[PDB]
Amino acid sequence: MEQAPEDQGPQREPYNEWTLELLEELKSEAVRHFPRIWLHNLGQHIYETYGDTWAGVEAIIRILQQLLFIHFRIGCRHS
Amino acid sequence: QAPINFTSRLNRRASFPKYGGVDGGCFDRHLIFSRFRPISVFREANEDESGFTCCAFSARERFLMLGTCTGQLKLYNVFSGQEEASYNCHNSAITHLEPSRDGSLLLTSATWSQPL
Amino acid sequence: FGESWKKHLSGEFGKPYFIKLMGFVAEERKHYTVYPPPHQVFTWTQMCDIKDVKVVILGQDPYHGPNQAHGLCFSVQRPVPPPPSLENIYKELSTDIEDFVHPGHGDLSGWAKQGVLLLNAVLTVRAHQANSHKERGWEQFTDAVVSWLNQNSNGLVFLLWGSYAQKKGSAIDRKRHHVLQTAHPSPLSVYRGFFGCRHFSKTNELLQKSGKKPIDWKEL
Repeated sequence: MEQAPEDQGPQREPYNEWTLELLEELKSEAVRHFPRIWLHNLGQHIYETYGDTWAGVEAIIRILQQLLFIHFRIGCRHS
Repeated sequence: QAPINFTSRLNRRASFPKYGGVDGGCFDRHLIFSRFRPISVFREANEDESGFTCCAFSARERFLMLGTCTGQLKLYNVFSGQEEASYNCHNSAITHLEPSRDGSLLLTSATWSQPL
Repeated sequence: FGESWKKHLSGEFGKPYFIKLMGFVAEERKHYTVYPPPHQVFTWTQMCDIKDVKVVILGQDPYHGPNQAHGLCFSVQRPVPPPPSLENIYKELSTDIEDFVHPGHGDLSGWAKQGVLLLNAVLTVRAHQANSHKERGWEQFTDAVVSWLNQNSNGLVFLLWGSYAQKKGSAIDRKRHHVLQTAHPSPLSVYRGFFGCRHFSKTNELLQKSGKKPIDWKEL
C-alpha cells in the first residue's frame, strides 16, 4: 500500500523551448571545464549522423550530461 | 565457541541459547552474506540504452527510486518492473538521493544545476 | 517543372553523371524509400521564378522522417512541429524586426515568394536515414546551377553559414555581390558567431546597394 505522489513538480511543457533554455546552458558549463576542440567535434560527429532532427539535440544533452556527471565523479576538479 | 559447521550449530542451538555458542552469530553471517544472486535487471527502454546515476529504495520498500543522467528520478515497482511515475527533478543529473524513514521527505542533490 | 528556369539549363543534361542521378535514385525509388517524392523536388523551380532570385541559402541534408519535408532547404511541412534551427533563426528576427510576427508552423511558403533560393544541396535522402547515399549526382547538378547564376541572374547574396556551404559558393565576386558568413544557425554549433549578428537586416539592406525588388521578412 504505497501511493506514489502526484507529479505536481516543475513541468516542462515547451520542450522545444526548455531545450533551448538549457542547451545553451549545457554549452555554458562544458566550456567552463573543457576545451572547445571536443565540443565542436562531437557536435559535428552527431550532426553528420543525426542532423537537425532533434535526435542529436536531445542526444547532445545526453552525451554532455553523461560526461559532465562522470567528469565530476572520477575526481577531476574541473575536467 | 560454536562449531564451524552450520549443521553442528543447528543441533547445538536446540539445547543452548540464541546462536549456539560464543561467536555463533558471526558464523551465521559468514554463510549468509557471502552469496548473492541477480533477480531482476531494470533497464531504461526509452532511448534504447540506460542512463541511470543514483539508486535508493523508498520508505516502504515497494518502489526503488532510480535516477537518470538527465536529472529525473523514475519510480519502479520491485515486483512489477514497470515505470510508474517519472519526476522532472533536476536539470543536470542526480548525484545523491535518500528518503526519510517516515516517508514524507526526500533529499536529492544534483551535479551542476543552479540549485544544487 | 518550370520551363523558363531551363531557358539555358539545357546544359545540365549532357554530362556523365546525370543519368547516374535520375536513374539510380529512381532505382532507389524502385527498391527503397528516398524521402522526398518527384512532386516535391520541383517546388523551388515552380513557386518562385528565376527572374527575381535575390538570396542564396543552401541546405545540407533533407529530413529523413516520414511526412516531414517538402523540398525547400531548412523547411518542413506545416503540421510538423517546427525545426529547432529554423526556430533558432527566429530569435534574431525579433531583435531586428520591431514588428516581429510569428509563423507558428514549419512550412516556409511565406518567404519563398520573396527572392530567396531555399535550395537543398542534395535534394533527396532515404527515409529514416540521414547521409546514406554517395555523391550520386545531386551535388554537381547544383554546382552547375549555383555558379551559373553568377552569369545570368543578378542581385544575389551569400549567407553561407556552416562549412558545408563555404566550400560550394565562396569564390563568387564581391564587386557584383556580397558574401557574409558566420556560425551555423543550429545551437549545436559550439564555436559561436551566429548568436547575435544582425545579418537578417542585410537582405533588406544589401539590396540598397543594388536597388532591385524589395523584401519583407514578415510574410508569415
